[PDB]
Amino acid sequence: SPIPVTIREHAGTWYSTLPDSTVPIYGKTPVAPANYMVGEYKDFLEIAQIPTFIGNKV
Amino acid sequence: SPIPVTIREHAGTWYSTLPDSTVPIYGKTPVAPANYMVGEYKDFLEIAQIPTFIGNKVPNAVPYIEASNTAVKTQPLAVYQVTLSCSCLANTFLAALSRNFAQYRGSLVYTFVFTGTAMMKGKFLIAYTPPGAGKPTSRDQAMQATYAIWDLGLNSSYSFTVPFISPTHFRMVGTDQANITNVDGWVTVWQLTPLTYPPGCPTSAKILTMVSAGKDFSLKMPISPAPWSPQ
Amino acid sequence: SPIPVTIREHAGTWYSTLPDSTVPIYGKTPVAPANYMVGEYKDFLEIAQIPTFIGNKV
Amino acid sequence: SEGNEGVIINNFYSNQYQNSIDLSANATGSDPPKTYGQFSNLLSGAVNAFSNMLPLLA
Amino acid sequence: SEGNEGVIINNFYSNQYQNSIDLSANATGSDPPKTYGQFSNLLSGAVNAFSNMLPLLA
Amino acid sequence: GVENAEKGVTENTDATADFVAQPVYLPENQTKVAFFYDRSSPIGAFAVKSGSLESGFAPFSNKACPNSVILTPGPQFDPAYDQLRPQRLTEIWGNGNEETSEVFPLKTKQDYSFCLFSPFVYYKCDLEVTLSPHTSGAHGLLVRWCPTGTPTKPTTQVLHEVSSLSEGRTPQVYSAGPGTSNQISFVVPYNSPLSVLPAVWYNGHKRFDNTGDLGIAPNSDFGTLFFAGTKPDIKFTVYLRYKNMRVFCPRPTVFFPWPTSGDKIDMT
Amino acid sequence: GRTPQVYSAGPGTSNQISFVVPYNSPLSVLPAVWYNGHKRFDNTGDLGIAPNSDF
Amino acid sequence: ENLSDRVSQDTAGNTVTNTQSTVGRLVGYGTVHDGEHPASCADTASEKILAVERYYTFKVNDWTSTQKPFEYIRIPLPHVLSGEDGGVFGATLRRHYLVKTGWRVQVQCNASQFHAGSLLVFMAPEYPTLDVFAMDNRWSKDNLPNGTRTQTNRKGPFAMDHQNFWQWTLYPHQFLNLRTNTTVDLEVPYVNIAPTSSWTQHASWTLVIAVVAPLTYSTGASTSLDITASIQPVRPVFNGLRHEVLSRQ
Repeated sequence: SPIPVTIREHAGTWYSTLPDSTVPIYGKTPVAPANYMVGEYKDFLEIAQIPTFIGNKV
Repeated sequence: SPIPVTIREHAGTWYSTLPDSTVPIYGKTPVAPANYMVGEYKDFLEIAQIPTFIGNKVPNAVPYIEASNTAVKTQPLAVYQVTLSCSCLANTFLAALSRNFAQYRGSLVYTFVFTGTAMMKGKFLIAYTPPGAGKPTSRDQAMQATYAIWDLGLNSSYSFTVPFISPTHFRMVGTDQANITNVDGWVTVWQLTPLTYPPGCPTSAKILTMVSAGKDFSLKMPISPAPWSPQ
Repeated sequence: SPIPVTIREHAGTWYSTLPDSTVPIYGKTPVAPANYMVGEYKDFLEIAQIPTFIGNKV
Repeated sequence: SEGNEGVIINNFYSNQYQNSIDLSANATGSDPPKTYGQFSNLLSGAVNAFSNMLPLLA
Repeated sequence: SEGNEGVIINNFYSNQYQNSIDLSANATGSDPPKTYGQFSNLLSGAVNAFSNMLPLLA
Repeated sequence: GVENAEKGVTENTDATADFVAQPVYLPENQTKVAFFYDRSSPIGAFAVKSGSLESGFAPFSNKACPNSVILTPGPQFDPAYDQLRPQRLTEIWGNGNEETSEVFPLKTKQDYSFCLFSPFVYYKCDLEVTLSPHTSGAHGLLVRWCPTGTPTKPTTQVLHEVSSLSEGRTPQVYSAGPGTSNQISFVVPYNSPLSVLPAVWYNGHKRFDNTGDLGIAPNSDFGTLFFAGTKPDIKFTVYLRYKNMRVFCPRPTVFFPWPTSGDKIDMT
Repeated sequence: GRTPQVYSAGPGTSNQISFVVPYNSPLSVLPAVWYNGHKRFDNTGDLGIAPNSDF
Repeated sequence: ENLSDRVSQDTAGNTVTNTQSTVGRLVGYGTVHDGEHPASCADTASEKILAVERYYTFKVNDWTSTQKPFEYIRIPLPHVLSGEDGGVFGATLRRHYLVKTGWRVQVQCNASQFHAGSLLVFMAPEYPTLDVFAMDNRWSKDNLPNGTRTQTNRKGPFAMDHQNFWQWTLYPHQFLNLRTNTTVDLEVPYVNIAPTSSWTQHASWTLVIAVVAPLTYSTGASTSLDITASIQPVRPVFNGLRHEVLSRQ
């Protein structure tokens, strides 16, 4: 009844960009409501559209 | 048919607060029925509401303040900082409970029990001053903030609630260093009218002081205070 | 597609009373019928009820 | 409420094993089951009725 | 949107544990529940009506 | 709000009673008792005696780092008999025993945090235990767990060349290999014959003889743990975690010293 | 204490440690670069960082 | 003088208490002793003895100007009523192994409208009493708040018989405030580590009387205030009948 596993060669590696989460150590923590907040953006493209200054005579 | 697994980098670690269980080694053990039992509670908030004694005149603490036969607008009977760290609250269940959490929110209740003679009479001005301009220095300045007038008569005590006035949703429980002129303001007690009495009666009385949580009060994130020794 | 696992700190321990089974190495072995057998009990309480002798004058 | 456990998976060990078993005793007692299993010695011929009978004394 | 996580499996730890709990505060305040549990000391005989009464002063 | 505290019960308010205000409630669940004690805390450091893996057990302590431990959050040990089986005590012993001595670190073994904050008279729970060797190199540990009130003198070696801890049908746990994580974890049931356990004090004696010594109620622990192992030089920490805690009757907590200093405290 | 403690140490570990912590600032949102205010109402002037704005 | 919804009587057998200044009966834990049999005993209990369910009244001590805050007097139960002053209660108690009971108390103390001061009366399970479970003899501030440690335990932080009196109000209690009342009424249910108690070696409940605001008055006022108490076992249930304890002392 214990389940048999095959350990992959890459056992133990850490991937800086792994598409996954790790162990939570301090659960059930409610946050401070931040619902009055304004000005949020979600995609850089949302603001890449605002013109900024080109430098002349560098 | 054996299943392939990828071992995570954190293999082998122990987390003191893991949201999970371990290996059971002695199953199917029935317990001794404890169904006759009474008095159980399940949330600390359930008892944080019971008032305990504030220590006056530290380190020669007494559970009360003294009213006199003189009203000096310049002289508070008591000045408490509104901090769950006040040495004043150090031994109240509120403070002992609170020291195991990082933040609090909600109402604090200061209860005063008059213990003088039935023949005495008097009026007190109890005020809560939010921070920003320092502590009030006379009843005249306190009277500019949140306050209540407590009249002595048939009913023995007065329950003063300091309203949670704060920029943040929560406030830190304990102080790191000491909190200045800060903290969250002050509760000051003043005489409005002096204690008056007839002939044959003492000229001062003791007022019992207690503190508790209001129905509003909340605590969050359990931690451990710095270890101490009561002696 | 290999499945990611988190190894618990107690990795490798042996528990004398573990509520679980181990690896079977010789399966499909039929036994010798013992169906003629009598006198079986299943709970010690079944026989704890039979009186035995108290020792006097130890 | 509950404690600090927040796993989605069903506990691998069943409860009677993972936890102690809360029992409750009623004030007035409880009757043991009638039998603890089927082990037993039997007394036969205990009584009468039937033999080379009534030649037998009154 | 979401971040960089792309696992098929249901998160093993539940959310209240894997994440912080976003709460929202309403402007006008909220009433504490009436009771925090069932622990309580009780005051009885507080009032009147019934005794060896009305021999009792007016 | 006018009130009468003499009744022994006081009506609870919010800023709403006397002033023009609003209630400011927000939900949280970290104040439930079960959640609060459902985390691990240490009770002390222990040691194994040399070659215990293959011989008779015998009480012994390394630096007031003994051999066996009673599963209880209360004080136990008594540094004066570091070489005797440990016992539950009714006081905590400082680090030194004379003026010039120090209170920390304590010599006895206890859940100082539990001791510092247990506002209840009685409690019931299951115990989760963690053994953590202070080494990142191989470590072999043999553990024997005996339910409270059962035989606790695992002194006779019955099998030639086998630890006397490792005998019988009493639960034994053993971790020892080059690929282990060295730590051991397990949870034990509640075995006191008592319905609920005294959390701080028990105002009664041990015999009906009233051979007067109050404090502790008999068989009010979770049992004893005996250790044997291979690194007699590595010490290990033992941690307790209260699983499904239940408490009855609020009572006072430990006294906190008056700041003969400010009008507030801090940390340490 | 009961403050979260993590420990990895054995001959068969992968040596690394990983975990995620919640958001504990009493603040609603955190200053990302600068916070134009002081630490006390005393204005014992030192702007930049808002108190308890870390993890 | 004392009034109306404050005038109250309590009948126990052939016993009745009256007060003309009550503030109500605080029922601790919000429950009363049900008088139910212990589920751990096969023997049928002797219960409902009328001669036992009444009030036992005796004196505690004298309250004076001298007492300091938090000095107290302890009354261990059931022990205090196990002797001669315990009547048939005591007599029955001494011949049974086990007793399961609740307590209903009234503590009394009068002064005048010209006296000032207040007592704290509380009842506590497993409160640390004298070894021998007897009522304290004199007021003391003994071993507060860190407990009693061993002589040599020079650096020990505290002992398990600690009692932080700043929090004594966590216990079922009521204040005897001279400007307000003359009596205090409390009731507690049965609570213990087991379904019934071997009372012989365990005083599971203690009635405690402590000063919190010291006695004050002007000259000519009464000078020492006696403190008396009425204690009643609430539906005690006895089991394990044998010969007499005897040394009852």
